[PDB]
Formats: sequence, C-alpha cells, structure tokens
Amino acid sequence: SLALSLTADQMVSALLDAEPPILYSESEASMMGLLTNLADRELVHMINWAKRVPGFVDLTLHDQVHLLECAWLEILMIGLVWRSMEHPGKLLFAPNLLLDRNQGKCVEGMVEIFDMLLATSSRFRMMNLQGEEFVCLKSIILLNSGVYTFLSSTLKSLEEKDHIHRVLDKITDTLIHLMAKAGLTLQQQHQRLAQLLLILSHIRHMSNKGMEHLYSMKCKNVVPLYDLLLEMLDAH
Amino acid sequence: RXILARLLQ
Ligand SMILES: C[C@]12CC[C@@H]3c4ccc(O)cc4CC[C@H]3[C@@H]1CC[C@@H]2O
Repeated sequence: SLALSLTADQMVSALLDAEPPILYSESEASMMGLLTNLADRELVHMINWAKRVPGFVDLTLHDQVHLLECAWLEILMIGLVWRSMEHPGKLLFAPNLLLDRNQGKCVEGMVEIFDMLLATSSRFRMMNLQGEEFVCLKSIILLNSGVYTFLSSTLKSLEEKDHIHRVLDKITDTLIHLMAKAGLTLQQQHQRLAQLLLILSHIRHMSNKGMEHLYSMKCKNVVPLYDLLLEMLDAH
Repeated sequence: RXILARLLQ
C-alpha cells in the first residue's frame, strides 16, 4: 500500500518522474496515418507510464486493461493540449509536428475536433495551468474514467473501486496542496479545483467525438494496421 | 487475449 502514504509533494514528484518521453513524429489518409502512427507509439509509453501511477499496479490486470482502454484517447488529448498550451492557435503533436487549425481540414470532420482541442488549450493557458497540476489531472483521468465501468458483481471488484477512490482522494489533497503553496485562498482553491475537474468533462467529450471519428476513419480503410492502436480502438 | 495485456504484465 505505497500509494496512500505518499505526501502531496511525494505524489507530485513521483508523477513528474513517470512522465513519458516526448516522441518525434515520422491528403486525408496520410494525415490520419501521421496522427495514428504517433498515437500508437505513445500508447506503448503510456502503458509504461500507467504502471508508474500510484495505486495502478495494485489493481488486477483485467482492471488495468480496463482503465487504459477507457481513458487512453483522453490521455493523449490532455497531453497534446498541455504541450500546445504555449502555442496559441497551434497543436503541438510532437516537436517536429506543429499543426495549424486550418491543417485540420485535410481530414473530414477533424477540424471540428482540432477546434475543441485548441479551445481546451486556450482555457488551460488562460488559467495558467501548472505542470504539477497537469500530471495530477492526467492520473485522475486514468483512474476515474473506467472506475464506473467496472464489473460491479464481485466483492473483489468492489474493493478495487474503493481503493481507486482512496487514491483519487489523495490526488485531490495533492491538488489542494499545490494551490495553497501557490498562495490561493481556501475559496480560490476549491474554485480552481472544480474549474479543472469540470474540464476533464469536456475532455471526456472531445474523446468521445474523436473515438467516433477514428472508428469512422477506420471504416473508410484509411487507418494503417497499427496493432496496439486498433486494440484500444476495438474495446468500444 | 493481448499487446496491451503483454506490456502491462
Ligand atoms: C484520434 C485522431 C487521431 C490521433 C490524434 C492524436 C494523436 C496523438 C496525440 O498525442 C493526440 C491526439 C488527439 C487527436 C487525435 C485524433 C482525433 C480523431 C482522429 O481519428
């Protein structure tokens, strides 16, 4: 039970050291091939990362597989939104792949999602989101997205959920702590906390639209045979 | 079944 003993500062630190490496990247089909090739490679590193997320390895394998399947696109979006944050009007998929909004028009229905992503990036920028807050939010996403979509028929399954909600509580304390160090009023803290968790709600939305878009692109036969990405996609 | 399954184990 390492997870629940970690202090605020130990949680933040531990999350900053699990951060995956930033990858470089290598018509409608080619744009989709470009984005899904990046996504597929990051998935490999997102798995290594999830294992380093406190309390994650404590779950059953079937539940680890469940949380990553539910949250993965949400996790690629929040990371994309975060690193685009200093790049107004631009999406920084990779250090060698900085995409304009108008570059979304290469793919049917994609510019819409780019708009949603850039608006989220602007919100994070206007709020002056900190990196320490970002890593907290991404771990919340991993832990909370599939917690409600678990086999609620087993006592063991009911213990998994309870453990996940004790850990998520920790992360809330961690976020509160970070906001106090930043010298926020108690009022300003819980306001900021809610403003951020409410953004996870738009991110779940963006992810639902992007999942629809990718399944639709796969049906057009314009998605290459990236085995791990299709594995995630086909869990819906 | 699995790649996810294998990288998590
Ligand atoms: C999932 C899509 C391909 C991969 C894209 C991606 C790829 C890598 C990444 O870090 C973030 C994102 C967010 C938007 C994603 C796209 C929205 C629809 C499209 O199918």
